[PDB]
Amino acid sequence: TTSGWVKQDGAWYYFDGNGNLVKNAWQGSYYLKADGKMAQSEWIYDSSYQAWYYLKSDGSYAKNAWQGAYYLKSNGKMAQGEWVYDSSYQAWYYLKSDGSYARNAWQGNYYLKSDGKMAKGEWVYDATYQAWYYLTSDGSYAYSTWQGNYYLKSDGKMAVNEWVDGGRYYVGADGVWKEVQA
Ligand SMILES: C[N+](C)(C)CCO
Ligand SMILES: C[N+](C)(C)CCO
Ligand SMILES: C[N+](C)(C)CCO
Ligand SMILES: C[N+](C)(C)CCO
Ligand SMILES: C[N+](C)(C)CCO
Ligand SMILES: C[N+](C)(C)CCO
Ligand SMILES: C[N+](C)(C)CCO
Ligand SMILES: C[N+](C)(C)CCO
Repeated sequence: TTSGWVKQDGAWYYFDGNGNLVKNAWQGSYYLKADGKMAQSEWIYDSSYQAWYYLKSDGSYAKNAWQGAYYLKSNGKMAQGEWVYDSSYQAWYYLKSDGSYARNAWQGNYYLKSDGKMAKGEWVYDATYQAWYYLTSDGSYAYSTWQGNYYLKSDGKMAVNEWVDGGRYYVGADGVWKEVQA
C-alpha cells in the first residue's frame, strides 16, 4: 500500500492513511478534485465552505493575494460583496458581488480610485460629476462642512462662486474662502 503524495499519469494524487485516493477534498493547502487530481492554476468552488478558492501553479491555495481582479482573503476565500484591507499595500478595497474589485467608482459613502484603492483623507476629482470631493480620515465623503478653506456642499460637491454654510461665507470660483479679517 501507499500513502501521501504520488504523481501518476501527469497529475498529483494524495493517498490517505488507508492507501485510498482522496477526492473532492482538501489535503493541507491543496485541493483534490473529483477524479483525485490535484487542482492547479484554477478556480474551485467549495460547497462546504461556501466559497471560491484559487489554487496556484504549485497547487497551494492563494491567500492575502490578488488573482486577476479577484482577492483571496487570509483564509483563502475569494472576497465577494465586501470590504477588505490589504496590509501589504496598506489599502482598503471593495470587491463587488461578482468578485472583481470596484474602481473609479463610489461604493456607498466611499470612493475607489483607479487601481481600486479606497480614497482616505484626500481630495478626489469625480470625472462624471465634474467636481471635487473630499474623503475624510475613515474614507467617508465630507458634506455640509469645511475642509480647510473649501466647503463641501450637502451632496459632497466642492462649492464654487457661491455663498455657503448658512449663507455666511463666500467662496470664489476657485472654491477658496479668501480669509481677510480686520
Ligand atoms: C473567479 N471566479 C471564478 C469567481 C470568476 C471567474 O471569472
Ligand atoms: C507538493 N505537492 C506534491 C503536493 C505538489 C507539488 O506541486
Ligand atoms: C489592481 N489590483 C492590484 C488591486 C488588483 C489587480 O490584480
Ligand atoms: C484549507 N482551507 C483553505 C480550506 C482552509 C485554510 O487552511
Ligand atoms: C480642493 N482642491 C482639490 C481644489 C485643492 C485641495 O487639494
Ligand atoms: C469602512 N470601510 C471599510 C469602507 C473603510 C474603512 O473605514
Ligand atoms: C474659516 N473657514 C471659512 C475656512 C471655516 C469657517 O468655519
Ligand atoms: C456618494 N456621492 C458623493 C457620489 C453622492 C452622495 O450624495
